[PDB]
Amino acid sequence: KRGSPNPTRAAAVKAAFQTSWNAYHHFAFPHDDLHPVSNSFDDERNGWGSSAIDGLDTAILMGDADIVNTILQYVPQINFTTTAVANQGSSVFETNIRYLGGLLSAYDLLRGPFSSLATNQTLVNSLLRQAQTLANGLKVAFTTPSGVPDPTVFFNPTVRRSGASSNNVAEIGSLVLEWTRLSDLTGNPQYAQLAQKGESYLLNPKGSPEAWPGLIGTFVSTSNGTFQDSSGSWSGLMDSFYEYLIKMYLYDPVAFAHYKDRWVLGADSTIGHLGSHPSTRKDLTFLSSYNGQSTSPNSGHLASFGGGNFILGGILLNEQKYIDFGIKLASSYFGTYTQTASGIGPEGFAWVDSVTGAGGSPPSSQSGFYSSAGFWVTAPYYILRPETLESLYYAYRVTGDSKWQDLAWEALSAIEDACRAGSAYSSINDVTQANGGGASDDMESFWFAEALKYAYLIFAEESDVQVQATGGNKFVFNTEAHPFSIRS
Ligand SMILES: *[C@@H]1O[C@H](CO)[C@@H](O)[C@H](O)[C@H]1NC(C)=O
Ligand SMILES: *[C@@H]1O[C@H](CO)[C@@H](O)[C@H](O)[C@H]1NC(C)=O
Ligand SMILES: *[C@@H]1O[C@H](CO)[C@@H](O)[C@H](O)[C@H]1NC(C)=O
Ligand SMILES: [Ca+2]
Repeated sequence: KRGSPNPTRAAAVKAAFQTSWNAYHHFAFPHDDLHPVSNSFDDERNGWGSSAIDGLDTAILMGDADIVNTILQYVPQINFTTTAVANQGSSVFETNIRYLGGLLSAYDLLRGPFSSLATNQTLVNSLLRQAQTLANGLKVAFTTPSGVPDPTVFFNPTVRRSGASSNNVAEIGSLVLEWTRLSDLTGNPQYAQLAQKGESYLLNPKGSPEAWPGLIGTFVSTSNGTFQDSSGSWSGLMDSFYEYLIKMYLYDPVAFAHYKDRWVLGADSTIGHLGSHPSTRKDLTFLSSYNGQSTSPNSGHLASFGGGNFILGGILLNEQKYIDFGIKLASSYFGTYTQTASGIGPEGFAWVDSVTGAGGSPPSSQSGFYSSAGFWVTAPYYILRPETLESLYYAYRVTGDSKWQDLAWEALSAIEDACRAGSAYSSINDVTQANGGGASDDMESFWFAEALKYAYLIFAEESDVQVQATGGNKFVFNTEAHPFSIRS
């Protein structure tokens, strides 16, 4: 059953985005996030207008001229040289992937194959200008003795480092894509130099021994860039590091060929050592976490992005093995969606390793559920994450099998039927509950940038943004689903 764009399906996703935007624009804008039930807002993203920037490119790919214009008019107004709140900490990582990524992807799209969605060239130019302004403040993060970025900085009263003594590999290794992109766009090499230097310490790990070739530790010293542990996983604190390794290779196969080699070691090592099968459902394959040569039968929604990453690597390297493994991953993680009462996957889940017998024991209430489902829930909530829709999307782009679109559709449908709340959509309390267990009154910006973006693209018409299975990709998605043009 060969696939093809599904207008009806794509329209539904576009409609969910429209609703979410209207509500956000009316009750929260220009604040960072909307609380759909109370109709209030928050500024978790330092009050720069997180949801507006994060959703900008999604609005461009959907052909939402009006929404695009609204945001473009706002960009020049943002003040990326300070924070409304004095002495307020700023996450180098979160700020980078959302703001810098969002501004750069919008810039690349509005100057590339989507330039029609914008007429005012001065507004388009603001995106890049504002990105450089932001980066000029964020760069203080690299003023550590080793060059390894400090995870937190401050802009108000002045630009300063938090002074942390260590950081995690995910936050250190998820800056290279957008900072290198910025240098290429501005002509100022400093940005790339800074990010790449901090990254260098992660490519030739010194200190704690690698659990396995390519599988590095989680925390790195800011004073000397050495590792102090041998633990890690494909989820929180490490996930996006492995992701950007292969993505940099897409951005420029020559300059970052070494990044590609570090990915292959990681990939091969997680396949031979992290792949785990639930004792009650051997046909399923999940990724365990690790510490030394020991692995733990636990995972969650964050690690579900893995499927798409292995697939991406298989495309860029013409290696079926990575594609097959990625397909299995996408499928297995979707099983945590399709088997709950709401049809939505849990935040955290666990199982019993079928080989080492490791892992706990299903809590009494989930005893029967584990027997047939192959996992039990440890963290029931869902906050509109996109990792699974992301992996399903890659699975479809590489196979062309409409079956994947059906799974994604089942995923989007389950999500809106339970997350539909107040003026738009919201995080839910209990996924193992048919109705979702009640909304927690929150609509994260990545709902706009990622979940709705991947859901739409899997049903949408062809374009340069779509990932090409037979190579020739001209774009690369950053960790927050913001596509950048490759070096060229
Ligand atoms: C941005 O904020 C800083 C500090 O409050 C201020 O000095 C500057 O004038 C502001 N810039 C704009 C464009 O208002
Ligand atoms: C947008 O383009 C118009 C041209 O019609 C220009 O007058 C305006 O200044 C631009 N936006 C801003 C305020 O930078
Ligand atoms: C590196 O710095 C850390 C502090 O973060 C310290 O514990 C460690 O001993 C240093 N390593 C060496 C040998 O320089
Ligand atoms: Ca991500």
